[PDB]
Amino acid sequence: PLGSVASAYAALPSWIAYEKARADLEEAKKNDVSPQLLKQLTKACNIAKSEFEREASVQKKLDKMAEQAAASMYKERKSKIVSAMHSLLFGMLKKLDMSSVNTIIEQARNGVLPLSIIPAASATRLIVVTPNLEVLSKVRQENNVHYAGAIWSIVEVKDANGAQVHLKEVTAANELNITWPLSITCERTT
Amino acid sequence: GSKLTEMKCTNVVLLGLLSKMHVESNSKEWNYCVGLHNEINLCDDPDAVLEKLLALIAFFLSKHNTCDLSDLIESYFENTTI
Amino acid sequence: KLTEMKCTNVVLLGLLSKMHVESNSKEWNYCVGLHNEINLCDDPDAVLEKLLALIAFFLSKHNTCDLSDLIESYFENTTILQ
Repeated sequence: PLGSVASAYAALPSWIAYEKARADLEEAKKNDVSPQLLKQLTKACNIAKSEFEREASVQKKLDKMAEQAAASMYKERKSKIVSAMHSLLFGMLKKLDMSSVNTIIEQARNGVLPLSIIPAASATRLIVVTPNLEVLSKVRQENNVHYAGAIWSIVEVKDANGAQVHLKEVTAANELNITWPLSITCERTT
Repeated sequence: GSKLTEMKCTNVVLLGLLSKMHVESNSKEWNYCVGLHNEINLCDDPDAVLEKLLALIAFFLSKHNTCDLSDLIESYFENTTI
Repeated sequence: KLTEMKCTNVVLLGLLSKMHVESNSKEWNYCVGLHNEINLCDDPDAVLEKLLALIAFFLSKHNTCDLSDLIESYFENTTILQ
């Protein structure tokens, strides 16, 4: 019955309605039921038949549309497409004119940006890069870092050589002696 | 505040950019990105949207060489043609 | 009756299929409506607003849907986004 159709699973709801209507009419004929009940059952069958045919053509339209769509995509971004999105993105960020957006962008321009932004752990983990003593002073507020509108508690601080660094020890007189930039490992105060 | 759709449209461009940066290779990182983007689009509190947008921008910022990023900001943010 | 896309966006067709949008004519025509309006827009801001509406629709059906390919395809097919 549904052996020639493309998808018997897709065709099933409309086919059952038609088959059930066809079966009622066949039982009505065999049981020689009233001409009135026969006229009702014939109409129900005509309705279900035309619904089955309507859904069958809709299915053919959707399959053809997808077949054509797949045939045209198969053709397949640009440094240009990425460049167009970069232009849009930075243009919109400036147009927003929000101090926290301006802060994050100015920090990145001066090398204050994340090395890593690791989620989950029920507490987001940020490794921030601080290229000098002045910029480090702006972001670090004691045992906390103020970045991306949030406050992060300091876990660890490292040299550009990966060596452990004590923040108390990073001072004006020491700046020449420290291998910059510093990596501040911190966790979101959540 | 009134710039809620502006922040939501920025978020869409960010996710599009992140997708082109092959973050998909890292499932944990990808779900964090997609998560933030989807949450932004379903949120009507501007304060909460900005917080999440700031998290997405930061993630985006991390996926760049410091040197190229400075040039990108100078070109497209500092000297925008919009 | 279901409306056709002027310039079929393959990825859009894929989401309509994945989320069985054909079942609801009102929903399909809203989606195809947004797509056709995107192709006639003179403004990137207006295009993004329409893309944000398509995203809002798919996220209303699946809160965690990864729609990054939809965003990519629009940047790749719409001259205004270039």
